[PDB]
Order: sequence, then C-alpha cells, then structure tokens
Amino acid sequence: PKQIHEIKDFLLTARRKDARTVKIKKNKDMVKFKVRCSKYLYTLCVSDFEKADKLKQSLPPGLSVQDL
Amino acid sequence: TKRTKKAGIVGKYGTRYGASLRKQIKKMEVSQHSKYFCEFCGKYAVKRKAVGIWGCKDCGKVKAGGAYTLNTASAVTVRSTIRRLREQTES
Amino acid sequence: KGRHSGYGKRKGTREARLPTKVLWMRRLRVLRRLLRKYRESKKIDKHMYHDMYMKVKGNVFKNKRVLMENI
Amino acid sequence: GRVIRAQRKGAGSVFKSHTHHRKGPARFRTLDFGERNGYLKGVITEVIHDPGRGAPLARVTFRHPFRYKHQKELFVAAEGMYTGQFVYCGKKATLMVGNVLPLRSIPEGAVVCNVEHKVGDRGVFARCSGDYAIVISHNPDNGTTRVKLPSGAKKIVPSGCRAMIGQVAGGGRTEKPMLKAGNAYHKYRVKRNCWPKVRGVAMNPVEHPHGGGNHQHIGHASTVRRDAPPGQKVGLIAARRTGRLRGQARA
Amino acid sequence: VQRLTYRKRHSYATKSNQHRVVKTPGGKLIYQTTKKRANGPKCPVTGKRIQGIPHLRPAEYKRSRLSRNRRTVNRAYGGVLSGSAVRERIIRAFLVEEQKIVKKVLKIQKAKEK
RNA sequence: GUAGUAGCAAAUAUUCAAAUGAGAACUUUGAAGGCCGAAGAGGGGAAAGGUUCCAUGUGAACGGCACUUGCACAUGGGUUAGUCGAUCCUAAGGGUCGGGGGAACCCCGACAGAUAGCGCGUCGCGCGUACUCCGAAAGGGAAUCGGGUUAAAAUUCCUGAACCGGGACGUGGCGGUUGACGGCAACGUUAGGAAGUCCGGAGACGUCGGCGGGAGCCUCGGGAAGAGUUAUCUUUUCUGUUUAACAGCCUGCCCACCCUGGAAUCGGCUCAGCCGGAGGUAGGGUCCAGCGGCUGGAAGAGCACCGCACGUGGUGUCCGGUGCGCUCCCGGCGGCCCUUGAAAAUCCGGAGGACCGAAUGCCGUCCACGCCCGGUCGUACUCAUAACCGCAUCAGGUCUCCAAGGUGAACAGCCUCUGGUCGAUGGAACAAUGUAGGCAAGGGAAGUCGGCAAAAUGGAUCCGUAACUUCGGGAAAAGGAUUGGCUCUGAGGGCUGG
RNA sequence: CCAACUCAGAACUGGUACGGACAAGGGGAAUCCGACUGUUUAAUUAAAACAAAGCAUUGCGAUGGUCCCAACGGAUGUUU
Ligand SMILES: [K+]
Ligand SMILES: [K+]
Ligand SMILES: [K+]
Ligand SMILES: [K+]
Ligand SMILES: [K+]
Ligand SMILES: [K+]
Ligand SMILES: [K+]
Ligand SMILES: [K+]
Ligand SMILES: [K+]
Ligand SMILES: [K+]
Ligand SMILES: [K+]
Ligand SMILES: [K+]
Ligand SMILES: [K+]
Ligand SMILES: [K+]
Ligand SMILES: [K+]
Ligand SMILES: [K+]
Ligand SMILES: [K+]
Ligand SMILES: [Mg+2]
Ligand SMILES: [Mg+2]
Ligand SMILES: [Mg+2]
Ligand SMILES: [Mg+2]
Ligand SMILES: [Mg+2]
Ligand SMILES: [Mg+2]
Ligand SMILES: [Mg+2]
Ligand SMILES: [Mg+2]
Ligand SMILES: [Mg+2]
Ligand SMILES: [Mg+2]
Ligand SMILES: [Mg+2]
Ligand SMILES: [Mg+2]
Ligand SMILES: [Mg+2]
Ligand SMILES: [Mg+2]
Ligand SMILES: [Mg+2]
Ligand SMILES: [Mg+2]
Ligand SMILES: [Mg+2]
Ligand SMILES: [Mg+2]
Ligand SMILES: [Mg+2]
Ligand SMILES: [Mg+2]
Ligand SMILES: [Mg+2]
Ligand SMILES: [Mg+2]
Ligand SMILES: [Mg+2]
Ligand SMILES: [Mg+2]
Ligand SMILES: [Mg+2]
Ligand SMILES: [Mg+2]
Ligand SMILES: [Mg+2]
Ligand SMILES: [Mg+2]
Ligand SMILES: [Mg+2]
Ligand SMILES: [Mg+2]
Ligand SMILES: [Mg+2]
Ligand SMILES: [Mg+2]
Ligand SMILES: [Mg+2]
Ligand SMILES: [Mg+2]
Ligand SMILES: [Mg+2]
Ligand SMILES: [Mg+2]
Ligand SMILES: [Mg+2]
Ligand SMILES: [Mg+2]
Ligand SMILES: [Mg+2]
Ligand SMILES: [Mg+2]
Ligand SMILES: [Mg+2]
Ligand SMILES: [Mg+2]
Ligand SMILES: [Mg+2]
Ligand SMILES: [Mg+2]
Ligand SMILES: [Mg+2]
Ligand SMILES: [Mg+2]
Ligand SMILES: [Mg+2]
Ligand SMILES: [Mg+2]
Ligand SMILES: [Mg+2]
Ligand SMILES: [Mg+2]
Ligand SMILES: [Mg+2]
Ligand SMILES: [Mg+2]
Ligand SMILES: [Mg+2]
Ligand SMILES: [Mg+2]
Ligand SMILES: [Mg+2]
Ligand SMILES: [Zn+2]
Repeated sequence: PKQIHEIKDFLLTARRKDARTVKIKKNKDMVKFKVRCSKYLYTLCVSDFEKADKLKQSLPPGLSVQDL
Repeated sequence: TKRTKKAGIVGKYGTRYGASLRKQIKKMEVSQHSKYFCEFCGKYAVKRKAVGIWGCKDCGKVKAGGAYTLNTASAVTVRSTIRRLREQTES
Repeated sequence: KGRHSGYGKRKGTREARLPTKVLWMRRLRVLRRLLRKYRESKKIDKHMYHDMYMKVKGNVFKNKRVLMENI
Repeated sequence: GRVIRAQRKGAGSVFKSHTHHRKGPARFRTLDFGERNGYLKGVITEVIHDPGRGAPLARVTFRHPFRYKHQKELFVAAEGMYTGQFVYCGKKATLMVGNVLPLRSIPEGAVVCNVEHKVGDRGVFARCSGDYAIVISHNPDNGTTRVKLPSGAKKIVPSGCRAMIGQVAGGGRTEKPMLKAGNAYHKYRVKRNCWPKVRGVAMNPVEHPHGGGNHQHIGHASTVRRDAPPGQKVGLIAARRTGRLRGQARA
Repeated sequence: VQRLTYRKRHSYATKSNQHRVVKTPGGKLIYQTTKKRANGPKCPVTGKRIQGIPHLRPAEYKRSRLSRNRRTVNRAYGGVLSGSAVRERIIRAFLVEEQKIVKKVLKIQKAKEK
C-alpha cells in the first residue's frame, strides 16, 4: 500500500485503465480515498470534509465508487 | 598495592605444575603478551596474533617473528651475517 | 521504608545482592558527568578538569558532595 | 596375538592427518624461465597461521610471466618477512632475507631455508619453525653444493636448487613448557590421532610384546634389530647404543 | 504469560532459525523468522567497511531487488576500495611512473659516455 | 497338586448432587477439596511409528478390578503451498571413466588420459588444468503477512494486502558534448553505453568476559469498561485496554569516514581500555544499524462491554513512569591459544574499452507503469509414566524450542496464576514381621572388622585465623559475636532554570 | 520537578524468639599411595590401576624411517 499526498496525483491514478474501484472511508477526523490498482492500493487523506466532497464528484465516470 | 611478591603473571596457575616450570614459562608468558616497537610507524603497538605472527595495531603491518618474541636472538645474527655477505658480493 | 532488611533477612552475599562493580560504575559515571558540566560551564579550566578526572579514577572522591567541596 | 597399535596406523582410517582447516601446500613457484635467468618480483599480502604447522605462512602475489592474470603463491614465512614487502625470486635476485635464489648464487656461510633437494621440487629441506640450512661450499666442477641440515648432517645438492634467504619464522616454540595434558590435546587435535600414548608394558601380551607379567617390566632387551618384522619391531629400533648420552656421543 | 512455538518444522536454535516476537492486531504474540546479520562490502586488506552501501544478505543485493544508487559509489573503484585507498593508488601510480622517466633519462646520459 | 494361594502397595486425593444406563467407587455436567508449579504432569517440532487423527455406533474378546468406557472393535470422513520444506550447493566422505592390478567375484580411485564444454557472432571465431555424479528435512539458501474458517486441515482453504523468479511487448520518462547531474570532500540522486579478458567483496564462520542499544515479557501510577469482596475496612482486588508482512518518509545508535584548523602549563576519554603533528581537543559534515519514530496497510479488523431481535446497532480500545530484572537479537571493546576456530552454489561491485548512434532521428536505457506465467513430492496424529525402543498401555531409555508471580544470591527448595490433571482396582480393620519416615531420660562408640547408619555443622554480617608452603596457597583453617517485628535517623541520584 | 534500592545507625517491643519452614561445610593432629584436572572393568572391583605435563633413549635427509596391501598401490604427508 502507498499513500498519495496530492489530490492532483490521486486524480491521475484514478484515470488509469487498471483502476478497478475507489472506496471512500470517512473517519472522525478525515476522509480517506482509496483506489485499487493492479499492483498497489493508493490512499489519499483529506482532512477537510468539505474539500473531500468536491473530489468525490470529480471522479471519472464508470469507476466503481463505494462508501465505507 | 603489590598483589604478589614474585609470582606475577604466572599467578593464574595457582599451586600447579611446580615452581620451576612456572618460573620457566614466566619469561615467555611476559614476552608474548607485551607490546613491541614498530619500526615502520614508530609506536609501541605490536602484539602477537598467533605463534610467530606479529601485527601492528596502528599501521597494520604484519611481521613474521619469533614464537614468543618479535625478534629472536638468531634473527639479529642472521641479518648481520646476510648483510656482510651481500656487501662482499656487491663490492 | 527499610523493613525486613536486617541481617536475619539476607541470604546472598553483599556482592550478590549488589555487586561492588555496579556501585563503582555508578559513581564514576556520576562524577565524570559532574566534571564535564563544570568544564562546559567554564567553572573549571581544562587544567583543573584533568586534575579532577584522574583523581576520580583514583578513588579520591567518594560522592558528588565531597567533589564539589574540594573544587 | 592381535595387531599392535604401531601396525594399525598404516591402514589409514582413524590415523589419517587432520587437514580440514589447512591453507594448502607451502612451496616455491614452479621453476620457469624468469627465475632461471633473471628475477621476478612478488609482494607479500598477508602472513597467516596454518593449523598443525608452527611456522607462519606468507601469501605472495606475482605477475604471471605470459598470461594476463595474477599468480598466487604460499611460501613458508622467513623470519623478518612483513606484509607489503617485495620478494624477488630468480638467479639474479639480491642476497636479502626473504628472496629465493639458486644455491649457485648464494655465497658460503649463508643461512637459507626451504632448500630444494631436486631442481624444481619447490623445497623439502629446513621448513620447520626456527630451522635453517647453512651453505658450506660450492663445487663448480660437479655443479653441486654442500649444505648443513638442521639435524647436523651434510648433504650434496645440485647448485640449481633454490633456497630462501634467512631462517624459518616462529623459532623458539618448543622452549615453552606445555604444563597441561589439555595443551597437548589441542596441539595434536589439529595434527593427527597420536595422543595420548599408552605404554606397552601396561598392555596385555595379546596386543604388545612388552605386555603381561605380574610386574610391569619389558622382560627382554628393548633394542630390536632392523630386520624384525612388523608387530615385532617395537622399542629402540636398531639402537647403536642406549643410556644417557654423555661425552662425544651427545655432540 | 503466553508462550510461543516455532512456526516451521525447524526445531533447533540454529543461526538460520533466528526469530523475533511480534504482537499481531489480534492481540497475540507470534514468531517471525529474522535473517542473519550480514557484513556488507569491505576493503580487500584493511577490512574496513565500504561507505554508502547497506548491509544485506547476498540475494538482497540483486539488481531487481535493490536500486542502483544503493549498490554503487560514484568514484573509480567505487564500492571496492575506500576513498583513502584510491587516493593512495593514484599518487603511487603517478609518482612511480615519474620515477621511471627519471631512470630512463638518467641512463641515456651515461650511455653516451664514450 | 501347588492355589482361589504369592500377589494388586512408588508418582500426596478424593467428596457431594444430578443426568444417562439392565447395571455407575471408575462415563458426562456442575460444585468443592488437592496436585503438576514455566528445566511442568503446559504448548510444539526432529527421529521412529503409520491412521493411532475425527464422527457415529458396538455381541464378544482386549484395556492384569470394573466400565455405559476406547489409542479396542465396526462403518464412514479427514492431510489443498510460486512464498513452509524436500528439491539447489558443497563438508567429512561415497560412487566412478581412463589407466594400473586381478583366474574371477573384486582392488586402487581423475593416480599412467585427444576432459566437460563454455563465450561471442551467425555455421564461424575465441577460450578451454580429465568427474555437469552422490553426499545436510539442524551447514549455505530467491519470495507471505495479518484477520477469518473445520467434527477432524491450513504461513497450504476464504478475504484483503504484499512479495519473488521468469516471459513479452506497449506508453511515458531519461541520455546523446554518442553514453546524466550535484557535493571542496566523505558521498548524494530514480534512470544515466558496452564484448573477450582481469580484480575485489559478500556468502564466511572459535571461545570467554565487561559494557551499550533494540524487541518481547515482568513491574508501577492515572483514565475509562466489566467482574470479585463488602456485619466492618477497601478512591480497593481481578480481567483485559490490540496493531502483521510490505511501501514511503524521518531518525542517524556504537563505529568508520570527510572538511576547517594546528595542540605541553599536554589534552581528550572508557566500567575496563585507550587516542593524538601518521593531525588530538574543538567546530561543521558524510556514511552505517535498527526487532527505532510517523503515515499508509488500518479499524472497515480483533478484543471488551452495553443493546435490540432470537441477524443487527452503539460505546471504548487512552495518558505516563521504572530497571546490575528475565528471554532473544545486535553493537563495540577486551582476555585466551605450540588450539587461530569449513567449503561451494549464488549475488554485488570494480579495472579495461574492442564495437556502436545522430547531424537530430535514430540509437541506447539496471527508471515508472501496464500485460502473462507459477511443475513434482511431503503436510492428518503421537512425540511419550499409553501412539518410538525395551516381548507389554513396562517407575527404564530417547534430540531440541517457548518459560509467569512470591520468597531468595538463584530456571535451589517451598507456595501460587495461565494450561493441564486427580490416570494409577476399590472397601473394612490398625496384630506380629517388614519397608519408608521420626523421636527418646542418663551415659556418649562401652556397639562393630571398621562410627556402617544416623546425629551434629550449614545462609549472611563483623571480628579473628596456626603449622607448613613450590609464596600461588593452606583458608569457609581454627575460634568468637550478631540475625525477628515495629517506629525512625543519616548517606549514596536524574532532568530542567543565567 | 521526578526518582529506583543498596548500605549504616538508633529507640521501642515479644515467654532469648528470630538464615524460626525451606535451604544449607562437622572440625582438628598424622601415616601410606598417586603430583594435580582427566580416564577406566555398560551388568559385583573408580583404585594406589590408565592418561598426564616434565625427563630420557631410539630410528630416519625422501633412492628415507614406521606402517598397510593378494597384486597394483597406499597411510604418516596440504608433511621435512
Ligand atoms: K592376529
Ligand atoms: K587418541
Ligand atoms: K603413557
Ligand atoms: K611384560
Ligand atoms: K551508495
Ligand atoms: K517427530
Ligand atoms: K514447492
Ligand atoms: K538443507
Ligand atoms: K558455517
Ligand atoms: K491470509
Ligand atoms: K517478510
Ligand atoms: K499440515
Ligand atoms: K517410557
Ligand atoms: K506393622
Ligand atoms: K567404637
Ligand atoms: K574438574
Ligand atoms: K614413505
Ligand atoms: Mg593511528
Ligand atoms: Mg546478584
Ligand atoms: Mg572486583
Ligand atoms: Mg609421552
Ligand atoms: Mg592390565
Ligand atoms: Mg606376543
Ligand atoms: Mg492374597
Ligand atoms: Mg508389591
Ligand atoms: Mg488397599
Ligand atoms: Mg500413589
Ligand atoms: Mg481413580
Ligand atoms: Mg511438590
Ligand atoms: Mg503446588
Ligand atoms: Mg531453558
Ligand atoms: Mg479387566
Ligand atoms: Mg480418539
Ligand atoms: Mg482399529
Ligand atoms: Mg523456503
Ligand atoms: Mg571430499
Ligand atoms: Mg566400488
Ligand atoms: Mg576401467
Ligand atoms: Mg591429471
Ligand atoms: Mg550439480
Ligand atoms: Mg546433491
Ligand atoms: Mg538449512
Ligand atoms: Mg492441526
Ligand atoms: Mg570473502
Ligand atoms: Mg576464564
Ligand atoms: Mg539490554
Ligand atoms: Mg570532529
Ligand atoms: Mg495508522
Ligand atoms: Mg471496531
Ligand atoms: Mg539460549
Ligand atoms: Mg568502465
Ligand atoms: Mg499438523
Ligand atoms: Mg495433542
Ligand atoms: Mg512435545
Ligand atoms: Mg523387537
Ligand atoms: Mg529479591
Ligand atoms: Mg525458582
Ligand atoms: Mg538419649
Ligand atoms: Mg538428653
Ligand atoms: Mg560428651
Ligand atoms: Mg570398641
Ligand atoms: Mg566388643
Ligand atoms: Mg578392633
Ligand atoms: Mg557415614
Ligand atoms: Mg588443614
Ligand atoms: Mg615416612
Ligand atoms: Mg590421581
Ligand atoms: Mg564407563
Ligand atoms: Mg563393574
Ligand atoms: Mg562401582
Ligand atoms: Mg621428575
Ligand atoms: Mg607390492
Ligand atoms: Zn606500526
């Protein structure tokens, strides 16, 4: 498992053809965006809840989004 | 203080093996465990690695010497004998 | 509080209960630590620090207080 | 009777030499054109201990005469050798401790070690710690040299035989008393299965000529003839004399 | 207290059967075999370690498993000789070569003497 | 016949109620009282065994009393691997070609000899020292971790997350001053030519002792959750309060190394050493270890607790201290040897630069990402006071890993927690003789071949200690004093603040 | 401000008890033998016997000493 630090980088990996699904984990102090790729599970942490919603609707169509 | 009157390093043998053997081995016991002058670097940092092998801690020079001393008495005589012969031949 | 510590409650030797080497190591580390800080604070010059360092190794000062008074 | 201890050693088995940790045979370079005519320079890389051998050994690196590669060698270390020293082998090598020269180029009275018996055999004589050979004289007509061996015997060898200048390092080893059975145990643990030794007079007749009797005693002269067959040849073999060596005998 | 057992059929405490105790998220202790200590690269003679290279088992140095920068030193004889050893050789090579030139020139002056 | 006789007796121990059954001192459940007491009567494995493993059932026999019982009998079920091993490598050694012996069975064993082949181009050149053999389920060694799951299997099954060795091409990146850039340096950065040949390192190594570091455990305090005790006392006692491989970043131990600088009124420094014009102290750096820190993995898991239903929801999983403590690992230094304490596979690096592109589009690329592939055999169970051997369910024999609290010098003995267990045929009496364990007035070896046996001495602290001696010892010589409980006093430290 | 447990002393106190169980040398004066540690008759002998360091003698310079082998060859010998 690897951690993505930039939202821009997370979007780039979310558009990969091998990205099988994306899962949204909402903790009590941040939201984690996890994208399952061929080799690694990339995770992005977004402390600001409001800033996380904008990224949630910006994901490419056709990618399986799940809420945890 | 003075821990032993005369036994010195051979006190590790206690009362065993007889006084003469302890006296006899004391000479070599002291010599093989002592530091020797290094002709190369100029330090008293030469100690025996194994019988006949003497290495300097500082400069790392390893020298073949006597079993329990860096230089045996015959070793000095041989060097002078060889040196004298070389001068005559190289004259 | 010091209860149950009399001669009738001791089975090992004093060394077995607390080795003399342990006590010596504590004292040297304490005294050498004290000398370094005085040298660092410039209370004592390296000339006096050297005199105290070897005396400590020589079993001259038995604790921190006596070392301070001599200085 | 049964096969005595002396007889069982020849079969090998548990009496073979213990050589697992030995560094290899210590010998001169193979005689070649460079040593026969000129000289070849080598460098001592390390002085090492060889289990079972008192004398230290020296690892020497040489430049191969005609191949692009290094040539590794293992010499019996001479007293005074040191790491980083240059060692010169050949006919024209200078007379200095550590160099290997043919006996023809070594003047009379020199101290040498690891002397060849046959030209090119790479050294058979004076190899133990503190031992050496002394060049006595040369015979240009016969092309031979006289040397004195450590035992005190004089031998004729061809002048082409090579020898290292100096004496073997590690001398004086046997002067130190062992003081303990265990020290003897460690000494022979890395040599061969020859220690401890049980006296024949302590055995039964079945296994030694000296065995048996209601008292421990040999019962017959311990001096046995040269031609005695194996199993009978025990004790002082072909003794020219016996008893304490006093007078010219101990010379 | 919880007591452990070997996780393999190796029942003897050999050097290759070393282990560490790890507490899992399940709240239990368990062994995990630990690889033996490795020396790492060392100088041919002095034996001092070669700086800049990690100490790993030989298979862990495999190119596919280790980045190139971690198994190399950017210098002549990098990873084989220390910096001091390289400096000694360079000076020795230059000075010895210069001395040969002096010897060559010196004998030419004596050669013409006739 | 002996004879229903000898005999059932080591390893502390059983009791009550109920269920089941034709039948219960012996099966099962519950309660109580004991034991093993972490070098175990606990939890595993190597040999060896071979189905003894699990479920159900059971006429007899067998389990030296009994049995409803089972390691017995009958029927059926059960062992899942690219990552654990074998497999590979070599060790002592073993088996061999040729050759030499030998009536022959056989003997020696690379020693009498046109080796095996390998590399690079595309069949040719170069290289080429007579074994491509066997030999380790403890030596060397490519890669897997939590969580869950069975009546019986799992690092093998399920889920999730990684890694290793191969194969193939694509996209992007990188280099062309044809083969990168940065740092005075130690070296740093993710890429960043290259053949035959050559060189080094790792693999790779004894033992003992002292210190230092890491992990796990033990231990102390606070917070919260449940439980125990409660006539009295107890802000109390107990249980727990979790974080895997792997990836990134940070940290930089003890050493080593680099730059500046130039040292006696010598300094620095360890428990001990020891270091310095061959450049110390000091100042500033580099590198190395990690079973160290943070984040991802990852709370979604696990555990505890409280609910609702009879699957589902909620809360918590927090903040510190302590050490000659214990187990394991590592670091560094020192002692010891007439003892110096394996090899090879494999992998990494280096020296050299034949040969090779482009006028900028090709060439090169150990970089990132994507795609494909994963043989065979072993795997159940016991590992022993009942699964191995001893003719047996024999008080014997049989390699090794994990190891809590109290007392104490102490994996001594004694007691306890986790786990295990009451399995040794039972009942009633309390004669002689016996076996094992004790005690005894006064005397004190008179006993006896003989102080055999037993008794006495015993830990620690202080004092004191002869002859003799190889000067090291003798020595714990001998001899004497002290020791509980309770309430106090003194001494011995660390980190911050000019 | 935070600390762990070693040492020393004093008062008081119990039917002089207190290393309270457990644990845990009897001591001394001599003779014989063997120096010592080690080893030995598995299942009647553990010793004064064996070994041992030390001491001494003997053979041998490889075309060799000692020894194995039916023969060929081999062990000591990776030796001097
Ligand atoms: K016979
Ligand atoms: K023997
Ligand atoms: K003997
Ligand atoms: K006799
Ligand atoms: K590097
Ligand atoms: K087994
Ligand atoms: K496999
Ligand atoms: K193996
Ligand atoms: K090994
Ligand atoms: K798993
Ligand atoms: K791992
Ligand atoms: K299995
Ligand atoms: K048994
Ligand atoms: K009776
Ligand atoms: K009597
Ligand atoms: K002993
Ligand atoms: K021979
Ligand atoms: Mg130096
Ligand atoms: Mg202690
Ligand atoms: Mg002391
Ligand atoms: Mg003898
Ligand atoms: Mg006899
Ligand atoms: Mg006879
Ligand atoms: Mg009866
Ligand atoms: Mg009986
Ligand atoms: Mg009875
Ligand atoms: Mg019983
Ligand atoms: Mg019973
Ligand atoms: Mg008991
Ligand atoms: Mg108990
Ligand atoms: Mg243990
Ligand atoms: Mg029965
Ligand atoms: Mg069963
Ligand atoms: Mg059956
Ligand atoms: Mg494996
Ligand atoms: Mg072999
Ligand atoms: Mg055969
Ligand atoms: Mg043949
Ligand atoms: Mg050959
Ligand atoms: Mg092979
Ligand atoms: Mg094999
Ligand atoms: Mg192995
Ligand atoms: Mg199982
Ligand atoms: Mg190496
Ligand atoms: Mg010791
Ligand atoms: Mg520690
Ligand atoms: Mg500095
Ligand atoms: Mg986390
Ligand atoms: Mg949860
Ligand atoms: Mg251990
Ligand atoms: Mg190059
Ligand atoms: Mg199993
Ligand atoms: Mg079981
Ligand atoms: Mg077991
Ligand atoms: Mg049988
Ligand atoms: Mg205690
Ligand atoms: Mg105990
Ligand atoms: Mg009486
Ligand atoms: Mg009485
Ligand atoms: Mg009396
Ligand atoms: Mg009498
Ligand atoms: Mg009488
Ligand atoms: Mg009498
Ligand atoms: Mg008695
Ligand atoms: Mg006495
Ligand atoms: Mg007498
Ligand atoms: Mg004796
Ligand atoms: Mg025996
Ligand atoms: Mg017997
Ligand atoms: Mg007996
Ligand atoms: Mg004598
Ligand atoms: Mg013959
Ligand atoms: Zn030197």
